[PDB]
Amino acid sequence: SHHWGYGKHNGPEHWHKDFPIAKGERQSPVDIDTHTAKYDPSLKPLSVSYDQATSLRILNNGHAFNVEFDDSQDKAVLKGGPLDGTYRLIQFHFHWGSLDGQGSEHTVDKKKYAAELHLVHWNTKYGDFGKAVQQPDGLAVLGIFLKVGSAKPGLQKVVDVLDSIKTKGKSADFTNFDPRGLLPESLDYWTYPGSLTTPPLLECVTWIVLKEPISVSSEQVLKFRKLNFNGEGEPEELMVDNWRPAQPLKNRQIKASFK
Ligand SMILES: COc1ccc2c(ccc[n+]2C(=O)c2ccc(S(N)(=O)=O)cc2)c1
Ligand SMILES: [Zn+2]
Repeated sequence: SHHWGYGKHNGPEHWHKDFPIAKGERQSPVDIDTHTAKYDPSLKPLSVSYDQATSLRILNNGHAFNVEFDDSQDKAVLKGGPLDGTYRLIQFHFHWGSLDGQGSEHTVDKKKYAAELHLVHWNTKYGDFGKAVQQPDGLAVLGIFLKVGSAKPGLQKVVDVLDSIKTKGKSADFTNFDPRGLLPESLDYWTYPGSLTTPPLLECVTWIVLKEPISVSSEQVLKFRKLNFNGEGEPEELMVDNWRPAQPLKNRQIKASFK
């Protein structure tokens, strides 16, 4: 099984062979050109209601780690912004680099952040996640940039469990994590229509990318980089540089919620 990954032989420029939509019309991520993105006064404020969020578990899937939520009721929800309807939080994960100068998927005027957080939500009108990903308005992913400087106290709970899920296929109980602790002050955002940034690369995402990055410490991101792509008792490949680069914008407009 020579499966997709991020190395020289199985990384982003190889994905099209198995997933031809990789060269499609609405692929993510993209470079966000701040001078070309237009203020859209019709865009609403983003409504992030995470007060009843229920985390269940954390998993290393060999590509990143996913913190999963119970999405069997309208607990943690995203709405307003560019969205019509209600989208439920299912999981969050991050993408990061081998060094602080790279790691984000989206870029801002070609600037790369040290990492990027993705909070993944599905449109409740489609009833389940698997059905949502087959729809052009099926998912809403909230993207949040990470830069290195001061520690984020709301992240440390995640950092401290990574020891227990070092390799691919390991999981641990991860209850009562509050993702409000990962949010920046301002909910100003850019939005555009896009895709999942890993295979199957489905073109089903309304991207909402926050302008304000959060700060995490060097020590926090260092612990991300101690994870492993490989499974237990296999040769060690550190989980670093699990980001797809910017893809062509083609026939698409990036709108800003702010002036
Ligand atoms: C077998 O069960 C699974 C597991 C993961 C699946 C998935 C269906 C599509 C993509 N994924 C995702 O959940 C996924 C992949 C990428 C992104 S991203 N990085 O936010 O665009 C979000 C979500 C099914
Ligand atoms: Zn992602």
